[PDB]
Amino acid sequence: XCAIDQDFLDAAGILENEAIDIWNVTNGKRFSTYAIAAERGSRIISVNGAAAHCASVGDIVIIASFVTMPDEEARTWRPNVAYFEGDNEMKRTAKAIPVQVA
Amino acid sequence: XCAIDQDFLDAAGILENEAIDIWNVTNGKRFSTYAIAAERGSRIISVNGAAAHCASVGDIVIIASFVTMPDEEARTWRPNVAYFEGDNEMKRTAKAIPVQVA
Amino acid sequence: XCAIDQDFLDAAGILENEAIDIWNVTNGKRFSTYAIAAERGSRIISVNGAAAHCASVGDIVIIASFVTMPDEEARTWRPNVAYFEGDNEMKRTAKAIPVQVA
Amino acid sequence: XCAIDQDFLDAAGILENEAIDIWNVTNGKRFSTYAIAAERGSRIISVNGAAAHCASVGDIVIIASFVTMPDEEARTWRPNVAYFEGDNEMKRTAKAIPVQVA
Amino acid sequence: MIRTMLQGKLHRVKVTHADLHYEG
Amino acid sequence: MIRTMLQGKLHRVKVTHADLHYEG
Amino acid sequence: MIRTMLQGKLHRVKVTHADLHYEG
Amino acid sequence: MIRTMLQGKLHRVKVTHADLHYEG
Amino acid sequence: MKLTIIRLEKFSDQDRIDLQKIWPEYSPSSLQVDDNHRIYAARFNERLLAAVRVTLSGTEGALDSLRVREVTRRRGVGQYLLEEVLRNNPGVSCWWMADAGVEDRGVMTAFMQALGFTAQQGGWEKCS
Amino acid sequence: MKLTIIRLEKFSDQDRIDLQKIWPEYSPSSLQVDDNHRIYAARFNERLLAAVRVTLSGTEGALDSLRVREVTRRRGVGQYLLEEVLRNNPGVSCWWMADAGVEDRGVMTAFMQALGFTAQQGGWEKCS
Amino acid sequence: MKLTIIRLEKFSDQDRIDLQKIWPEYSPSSLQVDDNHRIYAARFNERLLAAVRVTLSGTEGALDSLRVREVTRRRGVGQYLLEEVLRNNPGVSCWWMADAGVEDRGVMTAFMQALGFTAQQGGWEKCS
Amino acid sequence: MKLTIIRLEKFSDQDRIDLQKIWPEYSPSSLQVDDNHRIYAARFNERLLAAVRVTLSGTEGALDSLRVREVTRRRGVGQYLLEEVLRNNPGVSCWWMADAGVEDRGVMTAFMQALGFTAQQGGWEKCS
Ligand SMILES: CC(=O)SCCNC(=O)CCNC(=O)[C@H](O)C(C)(C)COP(=O)(O)OP(=O)(O)OC[C@H]1O[C@@H](n2cnc3c(N)ncnc32)[C@H](O)[C@@H]1OP(=O)(O)O
Ligand SMILES: CC(=O)SCCNC(=O)CCNC(=O)[C@H](O)C(C)(C)COP(=O)(O)OP(=O)(O)OC[C@H]1O[C@@H](n2cnc3c(N)ncnc32)[C@H](O)[C@@H]1OP(=O)(O)O
Ligand SMILES: CC(=O)SCCNC(=O)CCNC(=O)[C@H](O)C(C)(C)COP(=O)(O)OP(=O)(O)OC[C@H]1O[C@@H](n2cnc3c(N)ncnc32)[C@H](O)[C@@H]1OP(=O)(O)O
Ligand SMILES: CC(=O)SCCNC(=O)CCNC(=O)[C@H](O)C(C)(C)COP(=O)(O)OP(=O)(O)OC[C@H]1O[C@@H](n2cnc3c(N)ncnc32)[C@H](O)[C@@H]1OP(=O)(O)O
Ligand SMILES: [C]
Ligand SMILES: [C]
Ligand SMILES: [C]
Ligand SMILES: [C]
Ligand SMILES: [Mg+2]
Ligand SMILES: [Mg+2]
Ligand SMILES: [Mg+2]
Ligand SMILES: [Mg+2]
Repeated sequence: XCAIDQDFLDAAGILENEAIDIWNVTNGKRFSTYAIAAERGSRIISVNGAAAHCASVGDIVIIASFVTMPDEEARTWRPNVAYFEGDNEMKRTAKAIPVQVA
Repeated sequence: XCAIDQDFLDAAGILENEAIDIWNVTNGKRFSTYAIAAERGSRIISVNGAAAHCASVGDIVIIASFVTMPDEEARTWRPNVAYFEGDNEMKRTAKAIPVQVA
Repeated sequence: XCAIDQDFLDAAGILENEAIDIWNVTNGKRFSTYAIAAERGSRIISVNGAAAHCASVGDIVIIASFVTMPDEEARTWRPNVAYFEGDNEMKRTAKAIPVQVA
Repeated sequence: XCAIDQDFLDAAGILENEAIDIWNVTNGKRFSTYAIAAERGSRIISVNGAAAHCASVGDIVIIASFVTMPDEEARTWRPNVAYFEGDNEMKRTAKAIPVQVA
Repeated sequence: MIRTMLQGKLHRVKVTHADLHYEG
Repeated sequence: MIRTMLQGKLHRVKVTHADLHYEG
Repeated sequence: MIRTMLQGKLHRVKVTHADLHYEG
Repeated sequence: MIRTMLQGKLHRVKVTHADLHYEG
Repeated sequence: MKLTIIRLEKFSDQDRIDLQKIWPEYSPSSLQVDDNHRIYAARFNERLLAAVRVTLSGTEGALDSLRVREVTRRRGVGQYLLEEVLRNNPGVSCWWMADAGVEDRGVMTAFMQALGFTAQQGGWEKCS
Repeated sequence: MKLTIIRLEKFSDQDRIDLQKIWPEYSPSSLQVDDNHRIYAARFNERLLAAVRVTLSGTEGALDSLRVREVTRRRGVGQYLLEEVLRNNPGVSCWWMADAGVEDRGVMTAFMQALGFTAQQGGWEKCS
Repeated sequence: MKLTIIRLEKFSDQDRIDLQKIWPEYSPSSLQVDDNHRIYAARFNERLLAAVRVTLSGTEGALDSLRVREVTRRRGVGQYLLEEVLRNNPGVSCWWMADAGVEDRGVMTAFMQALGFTAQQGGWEKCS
Repeated sequence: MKLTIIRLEKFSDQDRIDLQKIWPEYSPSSLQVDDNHRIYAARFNERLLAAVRVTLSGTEGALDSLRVREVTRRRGVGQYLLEEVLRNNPGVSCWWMADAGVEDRGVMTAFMQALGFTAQQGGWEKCS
């Protein structure tokens, strides 16, 4: 695979060549690949090669990366979250997910 | 994704933002995501976003996390197991699974 | 999930509570779980809970575990391989897989 | 599983007994296994055992391995990429994937 | 040599909500 | 004891291209 | 640089029991 | 903080053999 | 859905439930709104997590009753709420919030200063 | 199913098999039960892993023949068995277990003390 | 598709778009080619990332206008481009590239030396 | 299939191919076998990886022409081959292998000693 605008990689803290998980809200498919860079500012999310069996143009996805660390640091870790709407317009960046309440 | 009552996270030793595996006894689906916190005492298990293609309300699941450690510590490790019945009423906590006998 | 005769765990170097991958030769399903112990000498391979959607009695499977280590040690690592025939009769143990030749 | 010509292992930096991911461009299947060596020069890519449910002779695949390292080294890591055409004739080796442009 | 071990589990909890529009 | 944690995510991006012939 | 390696395997064991109600 | 990175890949190799009876 | 800041002009049954948790001191009945007396709230997965009242007087604006539910604090909810109130009222050049009714001035003053306000006698001020 | 403590009033064929492994000294034939002479067992994946006999005398209760099969020791089976016997007989204020027939008093005394009992002459006692 | 070096003899609309990004100084209109005046380009996922002009005079060849788009530098694109130009013109025994128009001679000279060329007065030379 | 030791009594076309790789010195034509002159081989994924000739004289047996193909050495193939020849001929109490034709006696002697044989004048011996 997935080529991603470099600005979006930066906002989520994802590296070129890093393992990523892709979760497709449109069709429910879940797969793992690695990040390819796309030109900064292009807004590209390009599902390439064998991964193109798992998504179509226009599908809405979540792209995640995972890291390991000791238990003590994990308890205070803050993930790099970036939120998109419309044609890949970045709405917000944050460092936490809220608590879901009843 | 999955938002989980904080008390249940605590009982299984699972952290907010930790990777988790979800194994669905009702439909057989198996998927991986991360833990979102839900309000303490709410009893919530909320399968959200793309993961909602993998479960329905009322489905019975096992939610697991995995950690790494050296071989020597792995031989004496004790997992944090929590058992539920009915409407997410916690029945028991333990630190081992029994041996299955003939 | 999978409860496994303790003798078989020992022969493959697999620990109780360790993550394992199960690859089903009969039906092609591939899944990941953790090892439960079964009574030594029972010959049991018991696919339990949600995992029972992935196998039937009589299915032939490969059960594997994976470990991490530095590159230098990986180059000389020897896996603990155990081979079974008939009703879970252990035929051979070894420390290498041969080279497939033309 | 998958037995692979030793020369191809060397070109991608993949070890015998290492975990590998296989992504099938022909049929879209994605699975994980480990590398078996095949005789140097044989050009073999042999999908064996339960994995043979996931591929056919003639299918085109990508075979990948993944490693872990600290964040600082990950930012300057160079993957070992090898490209094949025709009957497994190696066309090029490289240490980077280009940027996809608009 | 580093092993991957079950840290903990929630056994047979019941899904309360399943919503494609939730975060996610 | 080492945990696996969400490092970051891109939430609800939209696929722009899907091509079997692209690298990959 | 850390590799993931096959630690060991049980080759062609046969399933003796398959039960949705077992733990799990 | 430890990352998982692509170590290497074989791009578009062709399967030569597919056999359920092979090891495996 | 993801955390979203909304201006509430009409209240649903669930909004009333949620506002009673956010503000137990208030009857949702007497939360009257108009163009210059507004309620902004933070919504996440179909529930309100926080709210604030806004009084507009042209170039001057006042904030009151800011509260994030206890269970979801220190996760950026309050910051996003106030950022969006300010961004959605660009005609306001000076904002004020009194220190009346705050649970812990030490916490509130660290939050307001992180949001660019200056601690003054009786409250906090943000002018452009 | 998961580890579960049960009161046995009727014995299945498989319960008899399993009780002969738990108690080779006893004929399941002469394991008579009634309201004041009970058998509790720990069940896991359709097999009994442990059992104990309970004699009730109102506010006084006695435990005998506690045994967890060797293969599944040190995994909380015995602890759960005794916790559930006590919890399910809340009218009993003083429990006794003799030291007769125990394989290793050093092991038994560490287990009983972990369960809140005090070591006494001839056995262990738990009073509320 | 994967990174591929091509000899361009005909230009598509998209090739013209891409060549204008690679060479803003040139009108694709006046990029005439023939057997001894060639254009080689590096293609990746349906776009040109780099190009160079080649002038053949039998055993002598000249390179000009080498440029890799800024966004994709230091990923082996230029190296592969020049390796394939040389490999596809095996009759050429001495190659020359002038230093005219180069953005940064320090970068260009490190690249050309990595490709086996020797720095000379006015440019770089590769003879077999 | 997995590594398997077989006694060859009939040779397939592929067995002949494989034996010519294992033993280039021999014509498969003149590999005659009978009850006291045997060939054992190691099979893996439909190919022979190693072979040995066995001569039985009741309680005495002789090994000759042991060879594992170079590409698959140091992976237990030779060890399994000889273990299975010995196990399948339990009437033999003393085994002999000459040192004739061995590529490297230092390697062969380490292998034979790992298999329980004692180095003697002219070869290796295993008696029970
Ligand atoms: C009727 C009525 O309501 S009267 C009004 C009553 N209201 C109250 O008494 C306020 C009660 N408290 C709250 O509601 C909350 O604690 C608030 C509004 C002060 C803060 O909301 P939160 O969502 O928890 O704050 P948020 O996570 O956005 O914090 C932003 C920044 O503020 C600062 N901050 C917030 N809480 C704290 C704290 N406890 N200590 C130190 N700094 C803090 C930090 O700089 C933080 O950024 P960081 O997390 O990157 O360090
Ligand atoms: C006819 C008849 O049966 S006559 C009666 C014969 N019975 C016997 O001889 C008893 C034989 N022994 C057993 O059955 C078992 O060893 C029992 C009943 C003593 C203990 O059962 P288990 O299921 O192994 O105990 P469980 O795992 O619940 O242990 C609970 C706690 O007891 C203590 N404990 C148990 N076994 C031991 C031991 N070997 N050493 C030290 N402490 C121990 C510990 O505090 C333990 O908690 P921990 O694991 O967190 O440290
Ligand atoms: C009209 C006209 O075009 S006039 C001509 C104008 N052209 C220019 O001004 C050139 C502008 N620059 C470029 O196009 C590029 O920087 C080029 C062509 C010099 C190099 O292309 P790239 O694809 O980035 O080079 P590539 O990645 O193949 O580098 C190969 C080797 O060159 C060397 N190299 C390349 N760039 C550098 C650099 N910035 N610093 C040091 N060494 C370098 C290294 O040895 C490198 O190998 P390594 O990465 O293993 O260390
Ligand atoms: C016509 C004719 O054939 S004439 C006969 C010609 N035959 C030859 O010249 C023999 C050529 N060599 C070979 O075929 C092989 O090297 C053999 C038969 C000696 C050994 O076969 P392999 O399958 O490689 O041996 P295997 O892996 O089973 O080794 C078993 C043990 O032997 C020892 N061993 C084997 N090779 C070596 C070696 N190179 N160095 C040290 N010890 C060795 C070790 O103890 C080893 O166990 P380990 O790996 O746990 O340390
Ligand atoms: C972005
Ligand atoms: C809980
Ligand atoms: C075994
Ligand atoms: C290769
Ligand atoms: Mg907050
Ligand atoms: Mg126990
Ligand atoms: Mg480049
Ligand atoms: Mg060998």
